[PDB]
Amino acid sequence: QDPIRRGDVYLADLSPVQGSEQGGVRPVVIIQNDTGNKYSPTVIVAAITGRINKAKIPTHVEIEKKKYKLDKDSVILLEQIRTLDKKRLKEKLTYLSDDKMKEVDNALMISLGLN
Amino acid sequence: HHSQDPIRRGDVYLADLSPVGVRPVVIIQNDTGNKYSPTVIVAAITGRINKAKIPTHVEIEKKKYKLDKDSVILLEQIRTLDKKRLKEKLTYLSDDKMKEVDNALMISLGLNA
Amino acid sequence: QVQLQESGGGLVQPGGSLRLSCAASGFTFDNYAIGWFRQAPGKEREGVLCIGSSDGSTYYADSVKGRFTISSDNAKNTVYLQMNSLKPEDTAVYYCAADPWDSGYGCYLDYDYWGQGTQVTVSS
Amino acid sequence: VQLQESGGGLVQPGGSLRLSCAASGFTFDNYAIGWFRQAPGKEREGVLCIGSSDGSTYYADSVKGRFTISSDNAKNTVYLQMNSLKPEDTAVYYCAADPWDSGYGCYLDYDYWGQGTQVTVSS
Repeated sequence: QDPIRRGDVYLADLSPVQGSEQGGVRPVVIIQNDTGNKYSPTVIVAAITGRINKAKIPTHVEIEKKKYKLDKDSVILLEQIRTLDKKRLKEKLTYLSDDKMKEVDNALMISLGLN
Repeated sequence: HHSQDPIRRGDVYLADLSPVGVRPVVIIQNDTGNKYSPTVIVAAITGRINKAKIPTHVEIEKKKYKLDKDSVILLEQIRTLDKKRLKEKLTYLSDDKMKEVDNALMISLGLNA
Repeated sequence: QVQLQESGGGLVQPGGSLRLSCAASGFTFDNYAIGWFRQAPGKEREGVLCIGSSDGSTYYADSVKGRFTISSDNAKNTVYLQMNSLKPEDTAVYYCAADPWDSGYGCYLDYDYWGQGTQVTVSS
Repeated sequence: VQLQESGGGLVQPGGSLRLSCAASGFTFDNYAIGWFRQAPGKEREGVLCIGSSDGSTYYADSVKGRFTISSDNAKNTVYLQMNSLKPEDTAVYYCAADPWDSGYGCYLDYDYWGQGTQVTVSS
């Protein structure tokens, strides 16, 4: 099937002991390199929150509800990063634009002190 | 007394990672967040292997870093942790070793040009 | 919704003290990020004392460390900026700001709520 | 040996071989497994490699659709089924295995390496 691609936006089961526990299925962005995304059992993701619609700290990237088929105008939290078993990935909502992915890269560099 | 010395990028802490624990981890988040944020970002350290197996791995030797055995930093295994989960500071990485972690983190996260 | 209002500014002599209050016309500062800013004519607005999460650490501008501290009342509807050892460089309009997203740290790039500002003037 | 390859030989372009990889003292259960080949004068190359069974198999570009891997139920043997062999495939083939199966692709390092078996494609 279609490879998980860096920059894709997925619904992901973040519920601890996920199975089908609660409403812990939230949008995330794939930030892992595409070689791991193709062969690894795991991916690395950044959280997306609708709790805010405006960047509050330098690790935030805003994303529009309409273009990216979200339930709210949201923010990518590059300070909230986690490695995820691929079995926790549900549906693929969309993918970020190349310009939007560049904002994510820059915020990732800030977040992890990579300059 | 809880040491007010600030958490720094490259520090090696013992951390409570349950659930998927207490294991060593490397702080990889920027030092401004490390000073003020409720959370840090860490990469896992494992003694299950003693040699880099994939390009996201960085080896660290037991004696230099006060480890129970030769270990590997897994830059494919990243997690954001509440600071409460950090226990004791074990040690911190050399400048060259940290440069290797940066490189493996750029590979892991697809940031290299 | 809410509307923040600063008070307690005014004129003080060098070395003097001043307590600014930031009162919330609607909410309590529970689980709210809180920032204190100042803006002097000709100068850029400057974050002076900012709290994101209570599980984080307070940010202080270098120039105010040791002199400015924050505290809140019992009702948690009032936060105070205690300003001691005031200097002529501290003259400015002072603003409080708050935001419901209390998962960050430092002075935020954006706050949902701002005050109108209160003037602080340190003159001899 | 602890890893021994077999099942290689000569075959004409288009033929098939099934290389064996026998484990002694341990089973392949939850092991990363890699098949590698080394041509004359060229550096050893990864051909088909499995890290985690929850990940995906890596194939060298030339070998996808021709080479597949399988186990021996008892998991004491691993097989490289090599179909549609081309002269480019002439080399010594090795199997390698590692107890750490949380990775993916061909590992930079394997704890256990076989001795090698010769494969030649020509007619």
